[PDB]
Amino acid sequence: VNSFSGYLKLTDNVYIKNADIVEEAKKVKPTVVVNAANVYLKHGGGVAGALNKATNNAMQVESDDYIATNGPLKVGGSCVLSGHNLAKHCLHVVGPNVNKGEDIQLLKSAYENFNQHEVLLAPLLSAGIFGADPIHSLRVCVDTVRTNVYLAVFDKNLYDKLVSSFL
Ligand SMILES: CC(C)[C@@H](CNC(=O)C1(C)CCC1)Nc1ncnc2[nH]cnc12
Repeated sequence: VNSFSGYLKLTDNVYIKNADIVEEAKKVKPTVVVNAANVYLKHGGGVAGALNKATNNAMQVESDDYIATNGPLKVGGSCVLSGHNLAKHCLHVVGPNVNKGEDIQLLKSAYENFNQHEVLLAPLLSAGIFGADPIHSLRVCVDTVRTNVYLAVFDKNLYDKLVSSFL
């Protein structure tokens, strides 16, 4: 039993809710919150900008030190950093950004990072400003992640569409 509430069950291991991931994280304080990161960990907008703002920019300060030491992530890759006031840990995962021309096949590789964590609160990778079809992203999630994933979908209209079209 865990503290996630109000989720709809899609499969054995995937759950979905219409929620603001920042507010969901603030209340649950999950072990892992997933950030929709880019390779530079520049948290300007979308989910990343919102998570970073909720940390009062501490996420960005930590991220800048990470990049200065290690260089950029790979598209499809990830790193574990602090969850600050939102979670124990933040798993920064880089899905492909269609608005930059990155290969959508890398979306499966991005979701594979979730399998290193038993339970996660996460957004749909490559959705929103990353330009992928969120319905495709949900399908890849269900077909790739084997650990327990709680998906927060900010837009109520999108949420209804994802549920109603789910196979
Ligand atoms: C749109 C909601 C309110 C947003 C949370 N907004 C905010 O924190 C602020 C306005 C930014 C300073 C406060 N969160 C998400 N933004 C994008 N994509 C998502 N997917 C799941 N949640 C989200």
